[PDB]
Amino acid sequence: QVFNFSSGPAMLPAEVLKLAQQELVAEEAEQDFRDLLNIPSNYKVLFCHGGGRGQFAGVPLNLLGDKTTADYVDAGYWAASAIKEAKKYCAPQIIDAKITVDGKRAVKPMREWQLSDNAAYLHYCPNETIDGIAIDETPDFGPEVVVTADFSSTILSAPLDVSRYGVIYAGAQKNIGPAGLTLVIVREDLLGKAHESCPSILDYTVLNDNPTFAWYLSGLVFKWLKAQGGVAAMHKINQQKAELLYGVIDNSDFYRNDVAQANRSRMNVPFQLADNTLDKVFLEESFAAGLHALKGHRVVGGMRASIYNAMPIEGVKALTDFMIDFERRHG
Amino acid sequence: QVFNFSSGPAMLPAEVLKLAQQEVAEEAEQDFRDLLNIPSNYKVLFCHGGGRGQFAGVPLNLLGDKTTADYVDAGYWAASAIKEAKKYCAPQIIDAKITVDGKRAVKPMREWQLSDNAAYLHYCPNETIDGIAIDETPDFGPEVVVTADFSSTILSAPLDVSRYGVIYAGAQKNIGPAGLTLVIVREDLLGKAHESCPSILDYTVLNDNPTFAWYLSGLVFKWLKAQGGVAAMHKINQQKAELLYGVIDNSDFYRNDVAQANRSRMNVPFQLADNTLDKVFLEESFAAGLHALKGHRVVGGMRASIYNAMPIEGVKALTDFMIDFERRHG
Ligand SMILES: [Ca+2]
Ligand SMILES: [Ca+2]
Repeated sequence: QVFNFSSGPAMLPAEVLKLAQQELVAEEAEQDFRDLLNIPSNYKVLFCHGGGRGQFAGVPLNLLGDKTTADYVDAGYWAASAIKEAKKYCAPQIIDAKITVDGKRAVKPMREWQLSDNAAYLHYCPNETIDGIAIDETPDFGPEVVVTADFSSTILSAPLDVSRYGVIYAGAQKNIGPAGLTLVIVREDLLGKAHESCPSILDYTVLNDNPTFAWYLSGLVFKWLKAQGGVAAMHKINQQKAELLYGVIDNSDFYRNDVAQANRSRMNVPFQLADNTLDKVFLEESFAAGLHALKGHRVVGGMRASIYNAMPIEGVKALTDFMIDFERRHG
Repeated sequence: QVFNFSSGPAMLPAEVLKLAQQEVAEEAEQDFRDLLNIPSNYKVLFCHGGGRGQFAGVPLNLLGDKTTADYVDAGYWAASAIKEAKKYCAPQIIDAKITVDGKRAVKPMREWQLSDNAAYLHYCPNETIDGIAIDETPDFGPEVVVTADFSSTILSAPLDVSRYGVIYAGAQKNIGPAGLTLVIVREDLLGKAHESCPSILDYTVLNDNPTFAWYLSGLVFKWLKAQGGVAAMHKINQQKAELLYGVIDNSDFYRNDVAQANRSRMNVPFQLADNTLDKVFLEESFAAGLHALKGHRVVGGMRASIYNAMPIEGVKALTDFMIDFERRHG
């Protein structure tokens, strides 16, 4: 059978597809999303068209207010993209959180992040798909820090204390499934200060007032999640999926992963082959074994396996069985 | 069977769904280019969102070093575009609304007072709520950059794309799939987006570097080609329009106040002579399988959208219903 380990567009749960097949709703989707994550009533939830990239502009356009600076954490590619886009609207104060721990790539803990007092908000990316770096720490800054975070590749994989954030956004294409949809969770008191020239389609206050198909699909994905035991159940399953894959990579001298354990992503697992010359055959033999889209991003090279909610444990097992046999044959 | 006359979100063609029922992306653009005969000096962008985004996207990409643009107001969507443009420039408003033979009309293009300092000219060729269409082919000088919101009529007729600077259309109306917006832009207009234009709205960035609505559109474009293309579609829409307007005009019971020359072939608003019967018309038509005919809250009355996907059998069921309703309530 075929398993697709692509980071985006990512796979759709086996059942959602089937349900989609046999049934061929509206407002329920949002309620289900609020229920799944236990979103407090003081948070507005917006469903807008477009990918997550839009919010690289959306956040500064809605939250700078009359301020001209904002704190941005750089710990990888998407965080750096957010920063490049923010320069159009403010002078971001860049917090370089990249460090080496035990010879591997890691990220400084939040208490060491140097925030500036004039910052309009703080922005960070809890999961970098290309780098395989995750920041799982729950934010706990004072009530004067407005925390904004890009949860595109990890929303719905673990419980989340939404109350600790100002804005949480996520393109639906990675961990939810349907492409073309973006979710924005926004603390209500932050509404009302969008730049006068912010396009209406990006204005949180305007959208807060006044339905695709990706909406329907997501609706089914939320029901499926609830039926699986929700975000707590998904967290358990993802924890085992990650352990199985990282376990195989670490017990082999043939496969390598250079990210500190505390910052290892549970959704995107990049790895290299010790003998780099075998990359071609690895991609050819894996592809010819039902294991799709493993080539790492051009920027980094190597291999990358995305194991989102939709990816079952059987899919990860097939990948690991293949890696072991391949090392057995080329090692 | 059920026929849905909603202006947006709109109906999908029967075959596209059956084809879709079982079970790629790059052909979609080539098929769109071919349907409309888009010249090679135009870029075609497929992006997310509805057409509303372009109310901002056009001025953000085309103002350049100018601070004004000419905007034609002959309806609701044209007025909304103007309202959004005030965020980026001082629009020079051309009031094209006139009365002809006692009915709502639009001033011919040669009477549009253009400004020399304008970065472009914007107009809406088909107003869904007002049922007003401006079918005239633009033929302004080469110093006029014409931009237009074709959301509600794209693909319903042949179009001389070479006469425009930018043509944009949300797909939710005449193509079907919500979530997709198509922008056709003459390549020489690229490269002057405002430095603060968000990247998702920047034509130059989108051009430099896929959804499901993308796949559906591909099916719709293939379906259109199999029907004989835009020329065929135009012919069928003409007949659908003639039937609906014909029945409305031949009755004293139903009224439409739009001048013949500006009658939309896609959005047909109408009132009942005795408007107290509005509730009953909606309940009985809904019960007869004729859905979403309620005219927009503002204008009131009734409105039937008859896009490419709406077959003539649907228009005929609507008219047979209108005729029987007059028999029973007239
Ligand atoms: Ca290893
Ligand atoms: Ca009449």
